[PDB]
Amino acid sequence: NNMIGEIENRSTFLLAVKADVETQGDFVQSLATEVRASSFTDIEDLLAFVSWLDEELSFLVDERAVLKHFDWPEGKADALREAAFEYQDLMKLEKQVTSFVDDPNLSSEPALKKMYKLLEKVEQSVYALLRTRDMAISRYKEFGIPVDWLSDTGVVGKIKLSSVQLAKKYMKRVAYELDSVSGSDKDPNREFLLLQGVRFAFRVHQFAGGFDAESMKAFEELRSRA
Repeated sequence: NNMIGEIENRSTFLLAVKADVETQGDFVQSLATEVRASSFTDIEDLLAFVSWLDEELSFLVDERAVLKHFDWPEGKADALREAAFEYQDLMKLEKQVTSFVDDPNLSSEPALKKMYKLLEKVEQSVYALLRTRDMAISRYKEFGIPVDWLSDTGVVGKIKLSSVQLAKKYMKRVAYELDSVSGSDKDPNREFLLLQGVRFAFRVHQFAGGFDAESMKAFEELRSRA
């Protein structure tokens, strides 16, 4: 008895697809024209375009089924969408890092774990980018899509910079916990905690490619607690 609902719905859907193909034809063609012609030099303008494109296609009952019947630049549309998504994703990431707060209500274990996961997420994102970037640039260049954001001096550079800020917060936490109570340097919990500090610092340093004065002062301050 659910099958009657199913069948009705399916029927209404197929109907709607014939409807969109027959009454929204030159609309679709208008879109395809706009997509083919499009080019950009700043990724923001592309974002605006993709936003517009999504809103427009959202008027088709189903992208796949309808566009199937038209001379539709599938490759370029997918690439536009992809670049929009990737850049937005990387930017959400840089923001999450720069504005990360280390909750004073958390004890050292969960707080440091949070920072560790954030670091792993950053590392994976950037590594994925670096391994797909050449290919992507080739493609995008062909399609008129900005690629400067993919360069070492684009978003990945920004993320690398923000990771150093993360290092600052991490060492701040380690120093703080190491001061909150007083014990001997030979307590395996305390030694371990100190080492977590140092290892995280070094991991970030190798990742980003250097520190600032402030980072450095924190690193020295830690390495002089041994």
